[PDB]
Amino acid sequence: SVLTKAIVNADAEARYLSPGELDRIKSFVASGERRLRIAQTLTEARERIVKQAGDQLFQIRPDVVSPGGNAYGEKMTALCLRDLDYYLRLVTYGIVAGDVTPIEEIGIIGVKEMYNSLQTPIPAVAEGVRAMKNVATSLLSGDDAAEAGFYFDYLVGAMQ
Amino acid sequence: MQDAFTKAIVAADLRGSFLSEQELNQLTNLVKESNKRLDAVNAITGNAAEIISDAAHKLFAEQTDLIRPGGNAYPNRRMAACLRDMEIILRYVSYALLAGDASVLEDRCLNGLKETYVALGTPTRSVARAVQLMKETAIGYVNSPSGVTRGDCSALVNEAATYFDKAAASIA
Amino acid sequence: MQDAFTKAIVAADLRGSFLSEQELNQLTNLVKESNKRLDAVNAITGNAAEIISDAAHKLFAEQTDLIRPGGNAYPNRRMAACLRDMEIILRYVSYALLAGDASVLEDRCLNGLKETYVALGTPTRSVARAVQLMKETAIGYVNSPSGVTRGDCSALVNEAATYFDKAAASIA
Amino acid sequence: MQDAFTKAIVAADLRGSFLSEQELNQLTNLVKESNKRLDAVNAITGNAAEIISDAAHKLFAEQTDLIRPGGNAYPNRRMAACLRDMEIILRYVSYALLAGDASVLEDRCLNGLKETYVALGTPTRSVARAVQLMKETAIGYVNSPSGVTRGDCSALVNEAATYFDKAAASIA
Amino acid sequence: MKTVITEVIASADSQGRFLNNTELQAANGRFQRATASMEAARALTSNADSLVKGAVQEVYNKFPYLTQPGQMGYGDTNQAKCARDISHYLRFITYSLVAGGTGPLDDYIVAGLREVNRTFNLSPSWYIEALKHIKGKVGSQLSGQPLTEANAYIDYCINALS
Amino acid sequence: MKTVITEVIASADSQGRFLNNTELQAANGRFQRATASMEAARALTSNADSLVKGAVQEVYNKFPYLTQPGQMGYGDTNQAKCARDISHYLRFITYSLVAGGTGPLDDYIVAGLREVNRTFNLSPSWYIEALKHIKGKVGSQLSGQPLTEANAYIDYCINALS
Amino acid sequence: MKTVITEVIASADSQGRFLNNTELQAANGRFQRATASMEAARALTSNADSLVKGAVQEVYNKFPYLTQPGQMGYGDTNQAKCARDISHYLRFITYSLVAGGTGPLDDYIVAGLREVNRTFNLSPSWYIEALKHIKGKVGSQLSGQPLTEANAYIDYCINALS
Amino acid sequence: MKTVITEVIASADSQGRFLNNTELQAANGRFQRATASMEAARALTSNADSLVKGAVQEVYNKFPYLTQPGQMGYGDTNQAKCARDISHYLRFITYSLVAGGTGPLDDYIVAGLREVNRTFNLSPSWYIEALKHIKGKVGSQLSGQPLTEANAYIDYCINALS
Amino acid sequence: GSDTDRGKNGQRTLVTTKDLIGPTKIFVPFVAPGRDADMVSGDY
Amino acid sequence: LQGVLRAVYRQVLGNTYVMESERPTQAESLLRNGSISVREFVRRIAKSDLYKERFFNKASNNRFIELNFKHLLGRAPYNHGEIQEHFGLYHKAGYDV
Amino acid sequence: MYNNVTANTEWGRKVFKITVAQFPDADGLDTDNLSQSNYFVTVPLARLLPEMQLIKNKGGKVLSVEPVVS
Ligand SMILES: CCC1=C(C)/C(=C/C2=NC(=C\c3[nH]c(/C=C4\NC(=O)[C@H](C)[C@H]4CC)c(C)c3CCC(=O)O)/C(CCC(=O)O)=C2C)NC1=O
Ligand SMILES: CCC1=C(C)/C(=C/C2=NC(=C\c3[nH]c(/C=C4\NC(=O)[C@H](C)[C@H]4CC)c(C)c3CCC(=O)O)/C(CCC(=O)O)=C2C)NC1=O
Ligand SMILES: CCC1=C(C)/C(=C/C2=NC(=C\c3[nH]c(/C=C4\NC(=O)[C@H](C)[C@H]4CC)c(C)c3CCC(=O)O)/C(CCC(=O)O)=C2C)NC1=O
Ligand SMILES: CCC1=C(C)/C(=C/C2=NC(=C\c3[nH]c(/C=C4\NC(=O)[C@H](C)[C@H]4CC)c(C)c3CCC(=O)O)/C(CCC(=O)O)=C2C)NC1=O
Ligand SMILES: CCC1=C(C)/C(=C/C2=NC(=C\c3[nH]c(/C=C4\NC(=O)[C@H](C)[C@H]4CC)c(C)c3CCC(=O)O)/C(CCC(=O)O)=C2C)NC1=O
Ligand SMILES: CCC1=C(C)/C(=C/C2=NC(=C\c3[nH]c(/C=C4\NC(=O)[C@H](C)[C@H]4CC)c(C)c3CCC(=O)O)/C(CCC(=O)O)=C2C)NC1=O
Ligand SMILES: CCC1=C(C)/C(=C/C2=NC(=C\c3[nH]c(/C=C4\NC(=O)[C@H](C)[C@H]4CC)c(C)c3CCC(=O)O)/C(CCC(=O)O)=C2C)NC1=O
Ligand SMILES: CCC1=C(C)/C(=C/C2=NC(=C\c3[nH]c(/C=C4\NC(=O)[C@H](C)[C@H]4CC)c(C)c3CCC(=O)O)/C(CCC(=O)O)=C2C)NC1=O
Ligand SMILES: CCC1=C(C)/C(=C/C2=NC(=C\c3[nH]c(/C=C4\NC(=O)[C@H](C)[C@H]4CC)c(C)c3CCC(=O)O)/C(CCC(=O)O)=C2C)NC1=O
Ligand SMILES: CCC1=C(C)/C(=C/C2=NC(=C\c3[nH]c(/C=C4\NC(=O)[C@H](C)[C@H]4CC)c(C)c3CCC(=O)O)/C(CCC(=O)O)=C2C)NC1=O
Repeated sequence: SVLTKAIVNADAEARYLSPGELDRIKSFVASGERRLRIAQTLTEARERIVKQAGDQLFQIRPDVVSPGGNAYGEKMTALCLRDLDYYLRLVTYGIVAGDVTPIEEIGIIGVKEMYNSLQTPIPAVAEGVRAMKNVATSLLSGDDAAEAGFYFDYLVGAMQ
Repeated sequence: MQDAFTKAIVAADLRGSFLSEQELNQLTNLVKESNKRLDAVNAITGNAAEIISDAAHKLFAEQTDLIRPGGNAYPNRRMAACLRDMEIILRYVSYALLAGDASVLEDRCLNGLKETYVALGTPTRSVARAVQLMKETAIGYVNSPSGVTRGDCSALVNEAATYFDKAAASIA
Repeated sequence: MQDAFTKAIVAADLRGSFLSEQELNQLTNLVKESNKRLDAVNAITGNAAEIISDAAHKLFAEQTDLIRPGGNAYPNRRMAACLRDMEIILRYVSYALLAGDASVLEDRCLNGLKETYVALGTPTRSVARAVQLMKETAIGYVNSPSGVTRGDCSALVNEAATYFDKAAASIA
Repeated sequence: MQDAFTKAIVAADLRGSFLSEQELNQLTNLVKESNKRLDAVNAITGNAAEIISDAAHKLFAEQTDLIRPGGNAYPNRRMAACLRDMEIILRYVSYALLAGDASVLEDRCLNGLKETYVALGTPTRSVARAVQLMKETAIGYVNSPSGVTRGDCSALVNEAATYFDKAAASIA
Repeated sequence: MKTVITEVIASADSQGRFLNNTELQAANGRFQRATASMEAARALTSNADSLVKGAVQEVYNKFPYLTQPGQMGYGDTNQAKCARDISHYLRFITYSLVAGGTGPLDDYIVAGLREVNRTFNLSPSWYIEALKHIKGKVGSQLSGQPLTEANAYIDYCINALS
Repeated sequence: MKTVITEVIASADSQGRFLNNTELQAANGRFQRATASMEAARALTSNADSLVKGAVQEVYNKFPYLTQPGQMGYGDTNQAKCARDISHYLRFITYSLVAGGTGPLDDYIVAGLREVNRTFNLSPSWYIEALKHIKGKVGSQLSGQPLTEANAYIDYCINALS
Repeated sequence: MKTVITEVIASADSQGRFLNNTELQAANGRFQRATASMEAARALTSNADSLVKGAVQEVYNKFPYLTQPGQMGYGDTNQAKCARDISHYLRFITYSLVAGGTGPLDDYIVAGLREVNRTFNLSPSWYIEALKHIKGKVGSQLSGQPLTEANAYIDYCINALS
Repeated sequence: MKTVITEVIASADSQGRFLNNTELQAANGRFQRATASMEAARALTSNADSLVKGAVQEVYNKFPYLTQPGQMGYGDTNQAKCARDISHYLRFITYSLVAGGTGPLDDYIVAGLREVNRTFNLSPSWYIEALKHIKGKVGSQLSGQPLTEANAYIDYCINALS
Repeated sequence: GSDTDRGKNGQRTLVTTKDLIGPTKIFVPFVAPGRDADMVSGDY
Repeated sequence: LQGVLRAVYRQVLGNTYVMESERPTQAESLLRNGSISVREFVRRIAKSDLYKERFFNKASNNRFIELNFKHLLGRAPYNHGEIQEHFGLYHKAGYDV
Repeated sequence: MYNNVTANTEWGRKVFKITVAQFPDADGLDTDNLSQSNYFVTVPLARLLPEMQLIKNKGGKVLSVEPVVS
């Protein structure tokens, strides 16, 4: 979280938290209810979001869903949307934690090696995530949509 | 091992029959008197040590030869064996009293006992007497205990006596 | 070995205390529900064979690999061992249920059991499942028996379940 | 089992040799002091009970936690277990003292003992202390006895101490 | 012969010990329970005749083929020895009821059962079905703790045969 | 720990056997008996303080010399350890009452008793006299089956010490 | 009956073996030691009368209350049986001295001691105090290895009683 | 390793018992005997060289044929291993003398003797004759109780080989 | 040492049936928690 | 007889200690009589509650079967067939057989 | 007398007495502690056939059987 990150840096330098570290915990916790609302809205529309991402993806890359494509077929496509459902879930976790610790250990560290083995094209997974940003972001107020958007762009960043 | 019910059952079976209404009610009566029976067994258990001790004191009061050298309750080893046997017999008499049947006493304690003592040189008449003294004191306790409801325990006192008397007869 | 009272006593003693009025009434309640408890233990005893049999039929219905060559309930010798273990576990669960405490189950049956099975190559997940099936049927019987007075046995059905669930967890 | 001579013999044999004139006279000296040794072993035997008792009184005087509930010398059985262990160790120390070698003590008593106590939850530091107290009193007796001829027993008092100290070290 | 009384005495004896409050409490159970037990016993005793004929027939109705020629439910002697055998079971059930334990059943029917049945080509299934039927009818001769007792022992025989 | 429940379970287990009507009858005794037992337990529990001071004193009144200097009823520590010890006995009596058997007494006071008392120069006579006194006073705190229970266990301790 | 001679023979027999130099060396100890032992024996033998009266009295002087009415040091029969008992101990001490081992003490006084004393309400403390006194006076009847022998066996009895 | 000291300790331990006057008397024998034993030991020790060469030769003089070709008293290696073996025996005799028992002989030469000799085609007769000769010469190196000790152990070996 | 139960682990097992039968050769249950199902048709 | 009894209590009860209340006294009056032998006395101890509470009542069947081999036979289990034979007998016929 | 307390069934309650005379089998000298080959065992009825089986299995000769309990 913001808490975990602050503390780990504190303990590693053998010291109490800084004024800065204390301030960010305070600003973070003040945004608690708002962050929880952002996760709720997105949890509430999960099935719609994954789908609209999936349409946006297959237009932009009809090949992935083509003879020599990693997601070619009905059940190679079913697993692909399930992976898109996984990452949206992790994005809700990140938003309520206020950093990526959880998102990272669960779904980016090791992701290159996993997908290389499965021979999944990584950059088109990054596209599926942009597609989810676009849908999710259209169900949130301007301010909340930006706050959510940072976590989408992080995942897009880590698959790189 | 038999108890008073088990005994009924064995006799019925030897006829090839369900228990007679005769036998049924004899057993209904045993259940009727069972609280008294429990108090009677409890009277012995609760005073076992004193029953043995008091029997003992009195046995050697009467038979001062047993505690002389040459005597069968001398030296300490033999006295401990004699005290132990007093306890063993009092124990199987209490078992018979809970059971309403002498068989555990006859089968586990009295069977062969006389011939053991004769082989050992243990004077059986003295052992019989020690049993008679345990009887006196044990029944004493069965008849005069701590805040038990007042009633008539003579039937049970008799039956306890016959177990003491079986043992005495078997041994002398 | 512990029962639910003995457990109370051990905890009291570790404080150096006479039992708390708290603990006293918890135990008064166990005495309050004891007729139901006796029926619950009786439900299992009275259907032990069918509980094991029915669990068994269903275990091998699901896991047809166990009864193929290569499988841990093949040939007759191994099936008899597996049927025997089902009985042993159902037995100690019934003991725990009479006692109101899991200790006899944990100490005499579950302790070391997993490591035994792994040493043997016995698939623990299958054994866990056989225990889950015994639970379903056993509780079935606890809940729907021959002319028992009508009332609520859910507290006891839960407690029986936790004994089945202890065993399952311990083994899987 | 070894004694001081047997030890010499084993070391000689490992050289393939008849005993060295060195070793011979070391053993001649042990024979020289053997009456004193017999008195020293006799000092312990003749006061074994008091040595254990006095060590005990003092151990629990110091460590009043052992005799509280939760403590390792509570209730009566645990205290009885602790009181012979005290006896067992005093016994093997006296054997070593007759022998002029620690081996019987190390092999029959000390080997595995610490790990036993840890498995049991017996506080080894308390056991070590009980051994230190036995040492104080035992040596007391070795040094101040009934009409023994006056002389110097310090060599033997040291050697006895090392046996007490071996045990303590091994256990703590 | 296993009864509550013999069991507690056996346990005392084997530890060289007088009967204590633990053992006398146990005995009180057996004595307190006698009334229900003995009511079951009296009902099973007087209905014996019909309970036996009911169960015998039910063995043939459930295993129709038994009553055809060349089979073991045919001729006076088989059908006679059957009635007798169920009668033995009911008899020992009443004994176990009266005795306060399974002893009579353990000593006279259970010890040796399978060896005998196996040598003589007697299927336990018949006997279970005789007993299941006896259990059905005893539902309306008794109720409450006498029925529970009757059931306890009937079920005990059925488990002995499975 | 010996109770009616543990005893019947032990006996079943050792024959590889489910609990049967013999064993459940036994258990009913223990459960039926709980009311009297637990009444004795509550009375002994709340009077503990005075039962202990009464018995402690009675040890000195019956063995006057104990309270003289150089003796084992002298000084705060002896007299303190005495009260404690009688309190231990009453405590285990209540436990045995509540538990339905002598187990707590057997495991925590009887096992080892003589060895301990012999090493520490504690005469059983004192303890018997403490218990005889406790038995006298418990005559008017209880009656009927609660008194019989209290008595059963007090007497059990006195026999353990003879 | 345990003596050096019987012990070595027992150890040979149990290994199916002739007596060898180990066992004969042992025997020489017992024979070499006989002179001191037997001097102790003769002194304890002729002083028996007074050693017994001295120790008997000392039991009453150390436990004054014993000699009051209702007590176990009162009346001719208690005081008679006491003298006798100490006399038994001194007798077996002389036997153990003469025999070359504790056998006579082990077989005739130690085996069973506590059970007997416990049934008859005899406190070991008396007997220890009788023996402590006998040990005090034997300090001036003997010296050197005869005293050590006398002491060995008196102390052996005191440990048997603790 | 069997000595008087280890034997009495073993016997105490196995009865869970402190060493008593029986066992200490035994030990005194072993200690009193050390002087004669150790004189025998010193004489056998310094004469070892010649006692061995004397006995080795006597084996060939009594069994002349052994020293012919194709035989087991021929060539440097047989004759070397022979001297060694008698030297082993004398060595353990001195050890047994010093130790106060047959232990060293029992543990290092007797245990296994026949199996070894039988596998290697070694006749006991040679070894008996080696020892008979050693016994002849030790007649004039020692006398009195040192000779008796030397004899005890030489004879012990001869009986082990018959 | 003794075979007492009054320690912290009252009679845990020794000489486990992994000792009594030694090496193993072949098998693991080759189970399928892989999944199977959905069906659409066409175009390939 | 005391030396024999001590070795029996050391071997059969596995070096655990019996207190003075736990002593099976009334078997010894007979073993001193000579009505039973040492083998019958060992069988009587191993079926009593002293053996049953310690080595059977709180352990599994593997620990109990291997403790029987150590106490009664003095050696260790040899294969799995020795354990799979004995527990089948336990379930079939109880602890006394 | 006999071994004493038996099993609780009625078929365990009956103890019998066997006087035997065991013979040296074959194959081997016994140099351990030997006993005089007569003796007697008291065996309950439930056990009896294993005991008589191992008695006659080791070259023994059953001399007498006696009904001592029943
Ligand atoms: C823990 C095992 C246990 C015991 C011991 C037990 C005793 C017990 N004894 C009872 C009665 C009694 N007990 C006696 C006994 C006696 N009357 C005398 O005058 C004699 C001195 C003594 C002869 C043995 C009598 C007369 C009654 C009342 C009548 C009856 O209930 O039968 C009762 C009925 C309630 C009562 O009236 O107090 C019980 C429960 N119950 C149990 O569960
Ligand atoms: C031989 C040993 C023994 C047994 C077995 C025993 C049973 C027993 N069960 C009883 C009650 C009962 N038993 C049950 C049991 C159940 N109710 C349900 O609906 C469930 C299907 C089942 C759950 C286990 C209930 C509800 C009662 C009535 C309430 C009560 O007495 O607690 C009673 C009180 C009398 C009665 O109301 O019938 C007895 C004596 N007593 C004994 O001495
Ligand atoms: C039954 C077994 C047995 C014993 C016990 C035994 C003892 C014994 N101790 C002796 C000496 C002695 N014993 C001691 C002992 C002591 N001196 C002290 O001041 C210390 C308090 C104590 C230390 C242990 C001394 C100093 C001598 C005299 C010197 C000597 O002989 O070595 C002697 C030589 C004779 C004498 O001078 O009295 C014997 C025989 N002999 C035996 O056969
Ligand atoms: C004391 C308790 C006891 C029992 C339970 C018992 C059973 C029993 N049933 C037997 C025979 C028999 N049992 C039956 C049973 C039946 N036949 C039918 O029509 C039905 C299918 C069924 C009744 C349900 C038959 C036909 C025989 C004759 C078997 C033969 O000898 O061929 C026999 C062989 C000896 C004989 O021929 O009588 C025994 C021992 N014996 C006993 O002593
Ligand atoms: C769990 C059950 C349990 C019991 C029963 C028990 C008894 C017991 N009593 C003890 C001591 C004692 N007991 C007493 C007893 C008395 N003093 C008097 O004034 C009276 C004469 C008498 C009371 C009637 C005394 C004086 C001591 C101190 C003994 C000593 O250390 O010298 C000790 C020695 C440890 C200690 O000093 O505390 C034990 C173990 N311990 C237990 O754990
Ligand atoms: C062979 C070895 C041997 C010993 C040691 C022995 C002890 C012994 N002492 C006894 C009694 C006794 N012992 C005493 C002892 C004493 N009374 C006092 O004035 C003093 C306090 C004390 C002496 C120090 C008393 C008073 C009795 C009578 C106990 C009774 O019957 O009430 C009895 C009971 C039988 C009897 O009444 O004589 C035995 C067996 N018996 C033996 O055979
Ligand atoms: C610790 C006590 C001990 C003894 C006693 C002992 C005896 C012994 N003698 C051996 C061999 C031998 N022993 C001899 C003996 C003799 N040859 C002759 O010239 C004479 C006839 C005779 C001497 C009297 C011979 C010739 C061999 C060689 C046997 C072979 O390997 O063929 C061997 C076989 C191993 C080896 O070749 O060294 C053993 C173990 N070993 C021991 O460790
Ligand atoms: C099966 C249950 C059982 C019984 C009943 C039993 C009796 C029995 N009593 C014995 C001894 C004894 N029994 C006594 C009894 C007496 N002395 C008297 O003067 C009195 C008349 C009488 C006491 C009332 C004595 C003194 C001995 C020892 C005899 C001796 O060793 O000299 C012995 C010899 C073994 C021993 O001493 O421990 C047995 C076997 N043993 C058992 O296992
Ligand atoms: C303390 C009470 C107790 C338990 C619980 C117990 C378990 C136990 N189960 C065993 C074997 C076994 N257990 C099974 C059980 C199964 N096989 C399957 O495939 C199923 C999944 C499962 C039945 C549901 C089998 C097949 C064996 C024999 C393994 C072999 O020998 O290959 C063994 C080895 C000894 C023997 O075979 O008799 C033990 C000790 N033993 C005990 O004493
Ligand atoms: C307590 C110590 C003890 C003694 C004394 C003892 C004697 C004894 N000698 C026996 C046999 C024997 N004893 C001999 C002895 C002889 N044959 C002859 O012709 C000669 C006249 C005589 C040798 C001088 C023989 C030949 C046998 C075997 C008989 C056979 O099996 O046919 C047996 C039968 C068991 C066995 O063969 O091992 C015993 C018990 N057993 C013992 O435990």
